[PDB]
Amino acid sequence: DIQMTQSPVSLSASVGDRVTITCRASQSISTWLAWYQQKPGKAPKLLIYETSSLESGVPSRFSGSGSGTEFTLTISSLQPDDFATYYCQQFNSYPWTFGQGTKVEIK
Amino acid sequence: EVMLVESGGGVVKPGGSLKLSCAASGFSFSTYAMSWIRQTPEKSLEWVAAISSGGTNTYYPGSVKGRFTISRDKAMNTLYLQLSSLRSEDTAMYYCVRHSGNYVDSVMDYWGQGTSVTVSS
Amino acid sequence: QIVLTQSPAIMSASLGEEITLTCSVSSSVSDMHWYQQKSGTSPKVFIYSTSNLASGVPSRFSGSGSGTFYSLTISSVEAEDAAYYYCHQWSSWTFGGGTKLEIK
Amino acid sequence: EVQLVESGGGLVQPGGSLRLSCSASGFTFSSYAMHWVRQAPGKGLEYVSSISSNGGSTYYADSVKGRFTISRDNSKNTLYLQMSSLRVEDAAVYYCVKHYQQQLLWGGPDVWGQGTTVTVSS
Amino acid sequence: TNLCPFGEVFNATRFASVYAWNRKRISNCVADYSVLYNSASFSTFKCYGVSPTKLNDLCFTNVYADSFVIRGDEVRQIAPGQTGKIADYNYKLPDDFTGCVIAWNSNNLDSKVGGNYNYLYRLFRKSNLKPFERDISTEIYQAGSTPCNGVEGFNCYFPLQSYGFQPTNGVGYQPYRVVVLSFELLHAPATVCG
Ligand SMILES: *[C@@H]1O[C@H](CO)[C@@H](O[C@@H]2O[C@H](CO)[C@@H](O)[C@H](O)[C@H]2NC(C)=O)[C@H](O)[C@H]1NC(C)=O
Repeated sequence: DIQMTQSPVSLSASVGDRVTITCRASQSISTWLAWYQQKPGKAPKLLIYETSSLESGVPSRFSGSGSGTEFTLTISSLQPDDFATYYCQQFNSYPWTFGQGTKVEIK
Repeated sequence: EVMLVESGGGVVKPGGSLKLSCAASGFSFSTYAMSWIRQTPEKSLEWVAAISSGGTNTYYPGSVKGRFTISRDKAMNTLYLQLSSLRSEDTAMYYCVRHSGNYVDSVMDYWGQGTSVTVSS
Repeated sequence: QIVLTQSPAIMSASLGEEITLTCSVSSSVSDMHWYQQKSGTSPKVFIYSTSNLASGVPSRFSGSGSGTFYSLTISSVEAEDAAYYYCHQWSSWTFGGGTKLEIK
Repeated sequence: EVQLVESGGGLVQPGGSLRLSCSASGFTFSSYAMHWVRQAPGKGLEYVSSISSNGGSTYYADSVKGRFTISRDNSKNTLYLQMSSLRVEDAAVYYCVKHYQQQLLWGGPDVWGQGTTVTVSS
Repeated sequence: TNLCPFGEVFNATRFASVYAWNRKRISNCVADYSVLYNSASFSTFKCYGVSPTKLNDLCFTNVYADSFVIRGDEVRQIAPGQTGKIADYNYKLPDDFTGCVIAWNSNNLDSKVGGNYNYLYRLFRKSNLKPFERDISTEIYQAGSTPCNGVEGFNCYFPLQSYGFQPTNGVGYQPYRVVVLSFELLHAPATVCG
């Protein structure tokens, strides 16, 4: 039961901004983390897997980083098809504890 | 300064055999490993032959092991790739490649210019 | 065995802007090299050990990554970067696909 | 083309029962262990249940276990989620995920389903 | 002038796997490291604190030869200071080392056409290794609040994965045999001189 803090919980960012969303655990997992992107109204989609590996078919502007306790996602230039929420999820310990949510509304 | 040329490419018969020569001079030849890198005309490169620096370690992939015998002679400072019993998959652009370390593990620094080989009648 | 995949097939970013390239491995490898060919010319080396620029490449190129994901990103692309960019490692026997970066 | 889809769902009074279904096609079903993950509406995600590659081992979260059971069928390409002793906290959508690996269980989901709305009322 | 057994540690008929490697002590010997150096059949002959050509007129008191088999790409992690899978879970060298690390290719020797599944390596461990420390413990591993006691269920996994050693694998995934020649100096007379 490794509860993960995902911060900031809500922000806004215009088109072309470099945004960074960080996800920090309590117990130190070892590079077993995956991100997601949940468009409002349907299922999540696996974007980043194993903390660095970009999944196929995903635009390459997404890039996960970080190792140890805290982990960070970043987007180079924000596109108008990315106003969704991004959850983080560990899978080191087998009880899976997901993130909190980040409602990125574009202003 | 450093330069590697290829000569001996043409058209051969299916099932035919010939020898691709790669002349090399300008650097210390017997202290570096070298390799052959081929390119099918779908422009997808592919490792095809690898020799060590001294000559005691020779490496081939699982498809051409038993058809391609690499060679090395430090007297004339050349490199020979003895092709034999060619299928329809060996129509490619063959390159001569110099490594950086004393083994095949290091990066490929300098390349040749390229020779044309095709398997057609 | 290892197949090295690059996606998508042909990438395009407009002049002076930032693009990045991917080279995804089916297992874990330590390093990753990046060779580059132009049209009708033999390929040449740009990056050895994922982060070191070769003697001859401009110093705008970079890249990082370890394990199962390797990168080559350009902070501001130029018109001479109209080429194929092949990734390759020690442990493959087969090169990457090659995302032909053409300008937009 | 790997794809998952579920059916069932609906409403149930507290204390009732419901069996869910996860019918998958497009991959080797017996070599890929699959799990359920739920999400209350307007809230975050949550993990609920799982199963091994051949129905050998199961592991649920401690907050739900005892009242649930899972079952799968390698001959029918289906996965079932049989619920009993239902409460108000289970009123959620129930996605169906699958593994990135084969027969090893130590991590990584690969693709997610579409979910089917389960809610409770009176 | 009776030379030391190095024909027992190098051209052996079967090495051991890395998670239980083979430690062998050298005593009452006279070696000649130039024959090791001027054989030119080895791929990576790196010495880490003594110069290799001056090794013959350097008289020690005990030499330890460790032998194991790793992947070809992981020979970088048998150096002082490197970390990775093998380095922090299988065979860790201390960062004050003085010895010679030897490596050469062995595909023909350790690879069947179906593939040898008897070379294994440690994948899961609680913490890292202090140096020169083997851990042959076939107990299952565990993560959050509940222990397994041998069930091998979810959250519990065998601490070993198998090397896949096929004859068409790559020059960097072929099985490489390494030998970590390691020197010491105890308060004792000179026993190996050269
Ligand atoms: C392990 O055994 C081989 C087989 O004898 C040794 O190879 C010999 O090496 C000596 C030293 O140069 C040569 O004179 C022989 O001709 C080699 N024998 C051959 C080629 O059959 C090898 O040196 C041995 N390893 C060690 C560490 O001594």
